[PDB]
Amino acid sequence: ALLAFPQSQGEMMELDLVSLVLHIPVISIVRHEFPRESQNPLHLQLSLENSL
Amino acid sequence: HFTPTPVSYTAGFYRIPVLGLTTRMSIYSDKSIHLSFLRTVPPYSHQSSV
Repeated sequence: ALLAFPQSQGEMMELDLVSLVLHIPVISIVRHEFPRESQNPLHLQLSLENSL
Repeated sequence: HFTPTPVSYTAGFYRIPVLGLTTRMSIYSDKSIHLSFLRTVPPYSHQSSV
């Protein structure tokens, strides 16, 4: 598996591109609830802060 | 289920709609995966209601 520590939307997009190129499990962290249209089931993105 | 998957992966992320002439499966019809995708023919799921 791969670990991602994005801090911007472009980083998430590039990570999604590389992951779809690999089609493998990759973990990404978003500082908040990040609604991302990237619907690849192999990518697991966790919102760092839960909704208040 | 290979060509529809790459077709939805490429154009769907670019918000470029794609019309599926030879697609009779509703798998890529969740309104989340392949957000930019169109079905020229309905899937067999609609025929289920028949």
